[PDB]
Amino acid sequence: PTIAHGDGRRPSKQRTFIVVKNCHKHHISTEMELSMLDLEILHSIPETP
Amino acid sequence: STKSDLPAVAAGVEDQPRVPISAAVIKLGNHAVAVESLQKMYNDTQSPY
Repeated sequence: PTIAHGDGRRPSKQRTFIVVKNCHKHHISTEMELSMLDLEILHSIPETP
Repeated sequence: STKSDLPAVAAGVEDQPRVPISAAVIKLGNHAVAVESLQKMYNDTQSPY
């Protein structure tokens, strides 16, 4: 918005401007281990307690 | 007479209905006074208060 002025100067023009922002991107990375034996026995079928 | 003329002085000022208004007030001596700041509108328009 703008105010009206009464002085000798030319009237103040109404102002609408364009504001452009940028979107940042963040990446997150976590490392985890699993030993080969931990992954192997999943395929085997256990019967004895 | 002042009482006879008071309707002539207030040319429809007492007729208009009244509405509550938001403003801070203080009691100084016996006078109640309204105190406020208008800087919001002038800050919104980038004009000097």
